[PDB]
Amino acid sequence: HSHPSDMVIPDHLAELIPELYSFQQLVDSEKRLDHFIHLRNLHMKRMVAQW
Amino acid sequence: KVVDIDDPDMMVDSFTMPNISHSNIDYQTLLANSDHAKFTIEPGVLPVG
Amino acid sequence: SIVRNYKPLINRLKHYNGYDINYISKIG
Amino acid sequence: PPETKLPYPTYWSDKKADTDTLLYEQIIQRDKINKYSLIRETNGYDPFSIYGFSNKEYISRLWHTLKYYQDLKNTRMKSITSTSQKIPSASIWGNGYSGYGNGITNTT
Amino acid sequence: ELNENARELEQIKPKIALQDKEITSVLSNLHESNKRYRFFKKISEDPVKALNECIASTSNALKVLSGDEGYNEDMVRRANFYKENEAMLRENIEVILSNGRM
Amino acid sequence: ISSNDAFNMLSLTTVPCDRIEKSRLFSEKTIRYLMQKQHEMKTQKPLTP
Amino acid sequence: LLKGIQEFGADWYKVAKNVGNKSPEQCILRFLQLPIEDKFLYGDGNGLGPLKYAPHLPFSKSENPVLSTIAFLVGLVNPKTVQSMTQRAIQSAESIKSQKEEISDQKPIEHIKEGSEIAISSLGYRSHIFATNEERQMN
Amino acid sequence: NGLGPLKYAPHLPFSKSENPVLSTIAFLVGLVNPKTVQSMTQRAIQSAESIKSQYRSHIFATNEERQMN
Amino acid sequence: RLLNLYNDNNRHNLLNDVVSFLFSAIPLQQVLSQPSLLIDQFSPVISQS
Repeated sequence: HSHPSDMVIPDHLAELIPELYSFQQLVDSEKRLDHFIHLRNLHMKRMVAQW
Repeated sequence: KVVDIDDPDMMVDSFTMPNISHSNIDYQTLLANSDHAKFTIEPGVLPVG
Repeated sequence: SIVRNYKPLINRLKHYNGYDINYISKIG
Repeated sequence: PPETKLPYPTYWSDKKADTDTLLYEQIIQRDKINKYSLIRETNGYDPFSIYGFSNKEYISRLWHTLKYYQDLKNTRMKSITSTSQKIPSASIWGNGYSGYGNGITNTT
Repeated sequence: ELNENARELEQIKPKIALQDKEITSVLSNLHESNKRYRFFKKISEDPVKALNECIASTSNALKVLSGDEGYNEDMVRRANFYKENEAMLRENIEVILSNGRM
Repeated sequence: ISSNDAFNMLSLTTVPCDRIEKSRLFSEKTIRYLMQKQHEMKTQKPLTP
Repeated sequence: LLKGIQEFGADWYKVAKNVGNKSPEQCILRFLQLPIEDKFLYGDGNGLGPLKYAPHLPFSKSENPVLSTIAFLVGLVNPKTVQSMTQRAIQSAESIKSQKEEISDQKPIEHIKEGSEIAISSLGYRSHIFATNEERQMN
Repeated sequence: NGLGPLKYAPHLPFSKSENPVLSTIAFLVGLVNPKTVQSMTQRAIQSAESIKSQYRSHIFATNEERQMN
Repeated sequence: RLLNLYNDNNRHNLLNDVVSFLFSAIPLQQVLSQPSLLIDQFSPVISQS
């Protein structure tokens, strides 16, 4: 039942506490990591199918 | 021996003195105790409404 | 001899603002 | 030392007013006041009116209102059902347009 | 190697799920405490207007939770309300009369 | 309910404004984590053909 | 009273203990130069609008909602910043008669107005303190 | 002034027994002049800051917390 | 006026945004991660994107 808007830091909390800005950045970095790992998985599978 | 008489208008010998000279409590403890089902008031030291 | 002690009144909150709004909200 | 019932509340402090005795007076007076007002806060006075604010009169009024609206909904369903069987029935909203231009409301 | 990497991912996932649960809990607590902060700030910045607003909002919340509606009784017992809303009253009176409801 | 609780904490608590202490900004978990990570960051091929 | 205010602050039980024969609420209410018993002000029941209709037991056992609320709300705020807040509060052992004469010849409603102003300002100050602590918790 | 709380007659969420301060304050807010109230609370805040005198300075006060940040 | 308000070499930001939006509508990671059922349910949006 969890809602996708729970993760949003609205706009004014982030200028009351600047660290929340950085928090968002961390989140985004994590996304990058995940996607990269995802691609690697796919790639490995393909190579096996080739070999 | 003591007795908890618990009736206002009958003459007594002593009374349990309320919390009047407090000590330092932190804000998070007040946050925890302020909730319903844990909040207690003592009308002897609060104002009349 | 025994001492007679009167202990003051400590109460927990019964209603929210003079009313209990859970039941009122149900009926409403 | 038998019980003596403590005549008028400020009995003690009229003899050598001290800090502890005055605090005791304040405490017992406000305890009596709090108890009585709480009893009247939720219940009310002996005469019982549905136009009361206390707690029980407010909820009694809400219950009576709910019962009225439930039987109103029952009559509204009666009207719908009766008009479904091609027996024209009156409605709490009126007849609408009568037989003229704009035709006749109060059909299915 | 594919199977080994899949195994290590499946081992690492549960801790990540637990930490996501904790993150959502902390975010909800942050929202609640921000509510409280805004409340206390409003009260401290302009106390009289804040207290009036608080009283009005509590009374209106009780009214709405009871399933009640209508005009304020104190406003409509006075004669200014009817010399200020002259046009509305005229139109309504004509509509009610011409239909036979008055 | 929450507004009731907040105003009760504000007005019905018999604690002077001085005796309210400050709470922590860093739980001991984050302190341990920060020290551990400070240690581990204190300890810390060109495409061969 | 003034010595105890200089020594202890916002601990009015010890101030009263120093006074010997008075209650903390009476010490607070004399610190602000206000009466007690609540009937010498607004004893009627048209400056005060809805206070006319407030119920009260007749002839015996008076209760003071207004003065009790004032003494409670100002008993939390560190008498030194109270002395800085308003000039009505007694400020030194030598300023007693001066301030008593200056408040003299006021209308009975002016006393209520000033008392309630002090009370609501104390409540606003306390709420500011709570706001800073909430910010701390957010961090 | 005004009717005050009585202005909301049918719905009055006040409790003399449980919330004694709010009912009294609801009656009292009518008398006062709000501008003097603002001035007094601002004086109180400034005097408290001056007493404790003798970036987020109010949040990070101890020397250690700034280094941890 | 509106184009200058949107883009503020800051040109063709609108083209980039439109095409990036259209690409983000194709659920690539979700269908490729696990397969026939998902593409059967998503073929209309993929087709039109």
